[PDB]
Amino acid sequence: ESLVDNVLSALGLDPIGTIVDKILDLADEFGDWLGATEDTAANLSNLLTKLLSDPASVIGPLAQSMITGLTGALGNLNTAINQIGDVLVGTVVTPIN
Amino acid sequence: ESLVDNVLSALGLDPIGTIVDKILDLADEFGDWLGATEDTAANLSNLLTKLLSDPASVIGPLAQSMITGLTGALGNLNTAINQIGDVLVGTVVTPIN
Repeated sequence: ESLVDNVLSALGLDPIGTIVDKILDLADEFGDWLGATEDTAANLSNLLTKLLSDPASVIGPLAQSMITGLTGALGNLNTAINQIGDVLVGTVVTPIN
Repeated sequence: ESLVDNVLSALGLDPIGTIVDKILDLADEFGDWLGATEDTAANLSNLLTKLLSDPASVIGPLAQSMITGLTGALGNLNTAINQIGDVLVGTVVTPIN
Protein backbone atom coordinates (compact mmCIF):
# COMPACT_ATOMS: atom_id res chain seq x y z
CA GLU A 1 0.00 0.00 0.00
CA SER A 2 2.89 2.40 0.69
CA LEU A 3 4.38 1.69 -2.73
CA VAL A 4 1.00 2.39 -4.31
CA ASP A 5 0.50 5.59 -2.30
CA ASN A 6 4.01 6.91 -2.97
CA VAL A 7 3.71 6.21 -6.70
CA LEU A 8 0.33 7.95 -6.80
CA SER A 9 1.72 10.95 -4.91
CA ALA A 10 4.66 11.15 -7.31
CA LEU A 11 2.36 11.05 -10.33
CA GLY A 12 0.13 13.71 -8.77
CA LEU A 13 -3.10 12.07 -7.65
CA ASP A 14 -3.95 11.97 -3.94
CA PRO A 15 -4.53 8.36 -2.79
CA ILE A 16 -7.78 8.07 -0.85
CA GLY A 17 -9.79 4.85 -0.66
CA THR A 18 -9.07 1.14 -0.73
CA ILE A 19 -6.12 -0.60 -2.36
CA VAL A 20 -8.33 -1.58 -5.31
CA ASP A 21 -9.51 2.00 -5.82
CA LYS A 22 -5.95 3.33 -5.55
CA ILE A 23 -4.76 0.76 -8.10
CA LEU A 24 -7.57 1.72 -10.48
CA ASP A 25 -6.69 5.41 -10.13
CA LEU A 26 -3.06 4.47 -10.78
CA ALA A 27 -4.07 2.63 -13.94
CA ASP A 28 -6.07 5.62 -15.15
CA GLU A 29 -3.10 7.88 -14.43
CA PHE A 30 -0.80 5.66 -16.51
CA GLY A 31 -3.40 5.72 -19.28
CA ASP A 32 -3.24 9.51 -19.24
CA TRP A 33 0.56 9.21 -19.22
CA LEU A 34 0.40 7.08 -22.37
CA GLY A 35 -1.93 9.57 -24.02
CA ALA A 36 0.37 12.47 -23.18
CA THR A 37 3.52 10.74 -24.40
CA GLU A 38 1.98 9.59 -27.67
CA ASP A 39 0.38 12.99 -28.30
CA THR A 40 3.71 14.74 -27.72
CA ALA A 41 5.50 12.35 -30.09
CA ALA A 42 2.82 12.70 -32.77
CA ASN A 43 2.78 16.49 -32.46
CA LEU A 44 6.57 16.64 -32.78
CA SER A 45 6.54 14.39 -35.85
CA ASN A 46 3.71 16.35 -37.47
CA LEU A 47 5.42 19.68 -36.77
CA LEU A 48 8.68 18.40 -38.26
CA THR A 49 6.97 17.06 -41.39
CA LYS A 50 4.89 20.22 -41.91
CA LEU A 51 7.88 22.51 -41.34
CA LEU A 52 9.83 20.49 -43.91
CA SER A 53 7.08 20.34 -46.54
CA ASP A 54 4.90 23.47 -46.21
CA PRO A 55 6.30 26.16 -43.88
CA ALA A 56 3.58 28.72 -44.67
CA SER A 57 0.86 27.96 -42.11
CA VAL A 58 3.20 27.01 -39.26
CA ILE A 59 5.60 29.97 -39.58
CA GLY A 60 4.17 33.44 -39.08
CA PRO A 61 5.14 36.63 -40.87
CA LEU A 62 8.75 37.71 -40.42
CA ALA A 63 10.71 40.92 -40.96
CA GLN A 64 12.75 41.40 -44.13
CA SER A 65 15.75 42.30 -41.96
CA MET A 66 15.91 38.67 -40.83
CA ILE A 67 16.94 37.59 -44.34
CA THR A 68 20.68 37.91 -44.93
CA GLY A 69 21.42 40.74 -47.36
CA LEU A 70 17.81 41.30 -48.44
CA THR A 71 17.71 44.82 -47.00
CA GLY A 72 21.13 45.52 -48.50
CA ALA A 73 20.04 44.41 -51.97
CA LEU A 74 16.80 46.39 -51.76
CA GLY A 75 18.68 49.49 -50.61
CA ASN A 76 21.21 49.11 -53.41
CA LEU A 77 18.46 48.79 -56.02
CA ASN A 78 16.51 51.76 -54.64
CA THR A 79 19.65 53.91 -54.51
CA ALA A 80 20.49 52.92 -58.09
CA ILE A 81 17.00 53.96 -59.21
CA ASN A 82 17.28 57.24 -57.29
CA GLN A 83 20.69 57.97 -58.82
CA ILE A 84 19.32 57.21 -62.29
CA GLY A 85 16.54 59.70 -61.65
CA ASP A 86 18.86 62.33 -60.19
CA VAL A 87 21.61 62.27 -62.83
CA LEU A 88 19.16 63.24 -65.58
CA VAL A 89 18.41 66.52 -63.76
CA GLY A 90 21.92 67.06 -62.35
CA THR A 91 23.08 66.83 -58.73
CA VAL A 92 26.31 65.00 -59.49
CA VAL A 93 26.56 61.91 -57.29
CA THR A 94 29.00 59.04 -56.88
CA PRO A 95 27.85 56.19 -59.15
CA ILE A 96 26.98 52.90 -57.49
CA ASN A 97 28.41 50.62 -60.17
CA GLU B 1 11.20 -7.10 -4.15
CA SER B 2 11.92 -8.37 -7.67
CA LEU B 3 9.20 -6.15 -9.14
CA VAL B 4 10.74 -3.13 -7.42
CA ASP B 5 14.25 -4.17 -8.51
CA ASN B 6 13.30 -4.70 -12.15
CA VAL B 7 11.33 -1.44 -12.34
CA LEU B 8 14.19 0.55 -10.81
CA SER B 9 16.72 -1.09 -13.14
CA ALA B 10 14.51 -0.25 -16.12
CA LEU B 11 14.16 3.37 -15.02
CA GLY B 12 17.92 3.66 -14.47
CA LEU B 13 18.80 3.82 -10.78
CA ASP B 14 20.77 1.00 -9.18
CA PRO B 15 18.69 -0.37 -6.27
CA ILE B 16 20.79 -0.82 -3.13
CA GLY B 17 19.24 -0.84 0.34
CA THR B 18 15.94 -1.84 1.90
CA ILE B 19 12.62 -2.20 0.11
CA VAL B 20 11.48 1.07 1.69
CA ASP B 21 14.56 2.90 0.40
CA LYS B 22 14.10 1.36 -3.05
CA ILE B 23 10.45 2.47 -3.06
CA LEU B 24 11.48 6.01 -2.10
CA ASP B 25 14.06 6.05 -4.91
CA LEU B 26 11.37 4.79 -7.28
CA ALA B 27 9.05 7.62 -6.23
CA ASP B 28 11.83 10.16 -6.81
CA GLU B 29 12.48 8.64 -10.24
CA PHE B 30 8.82 8.97 -11.17
CA GLY B 31 8.91 12.57 -9.97
CA ASP B 32 11.85 13.28 -12.27
CA TRP B 33 10.00 11.47 -15.07
CA LEU B 34 6.99 13.73 -14.52
CA GLY B 35 9.22 16.79 -14.56
CA ALA B 36 10.84 15.70 -17.81
CA THR B 37 7.52 14.97 -19.51
CA GLU B 38 5.89 18.22 -18.42
CA ASP B 39 8.95 20.28 -19.36
CA THR B 40 9.12 18.65 -22.80
CA ALA B 41 5.42 19.34 -23.40
CA ALA B 42 5.75 22.95 -22.22
CA ASN B 43 8.83 23.52 -24.37
CA LEU B 44 7.07 22.10 -27.43
CA SER B 45 4.00 24.27 -26.84
CA ASN B 46 6.10 27.39 -26.27
CA LEU B 47 8.19 26.73 -29.38
CA LEU B 48 5.04 26.24 -31.46
CA THR B 49 3.48 29.46 -30.16
CA LYS B 50 6.67 31.48 -30.67
CA LEU B 51 7.20 30.08 -34.17
CA LEU B 52 3.62 31.03 -35.02
CA SER B 53 3.71 34.54 -33.55
CA ASP B 54 7.30 35.86 -33.70
CA PRO B 55 9.71 33.67 -35.71
CA ALA B 56 12.59 36.17 -35.63
CA SER B 57 14.13 35.13 -32.30
CA VAL B 58 13.75 31.36 -32.72
CA ILE B 59 14.89 31.15 -36.36
CA GLY B 60 18.46 32.11 -37.17
CA PRO B 61 19.75 33.84 -40.28
CA LEU B 62 18.98 32.13 -43.58
CA ALA B 63 20.33 32.33 -47.12
CA GLN B 64 18.40 34.18 -49.82
CA SER B 65 18.63 31.06 -51.99
CA MET B 66 16.19 29.34 -49.64
CA ILE B 67 13.42 31.73 -50.74
CA THR B 68 11.69 30.62 -53.94
CA GLY B 69 12.50 32.94 -56.84
CA LEU B 70 14.18 35.64 -54.75
CA THR B 71 17.55 35.10 -56.42
CA GLY B 72 15.86 35.00 -59.82
CA ALA B 73 14.04 38.28 -59.24
CA LEU B 74 17.16 39.97 -57.87
CA GLY B 75 19.23 38.78 -60.82
CA ASN B 76 16.57 39.95 -63.28
CA LEU B 77 16.45 43.41 -61.71
CA ASN B 78 20.24 43.72 -61.56
CA THR B 79 20.58 42.62 -65.19
CA ALA B 80 17.89 45.12 -66.20
CA ILE B 81 19.80 47.91 -64.44
CA ASN B 82 23.05 46.79 -66.08
CA GLN B 83 21.42 46.72 -69.52
CA ILE B 84 19.96 50.19 -68.93
CA GLY B 85 23.45 51.42 -68.09
CA ASP B 86 25.10 49.64 -71.03
CA VAL B 87 22.68 50.66 -73.80
CA LEU B 88 23.38 54.35 -73.19
CA VAL B 89 27.05 53.77 -74.12
CA GLY B 90 26.52 51.05 -76.75
CA THR B 91 27.35 47.33 -76.71
CA VAL B 92 24.03 46.20 -78.16
CA VAL B 93 22.53 43.49 -75.96
CA THR B 94 19.40 41.37 -75.96
CA PRO B 95 16.65 43.27 -74.09
CA ILE B 96 15.06 41.65 -71.06
CA ASN B 97 11.49 42.92 -71.36
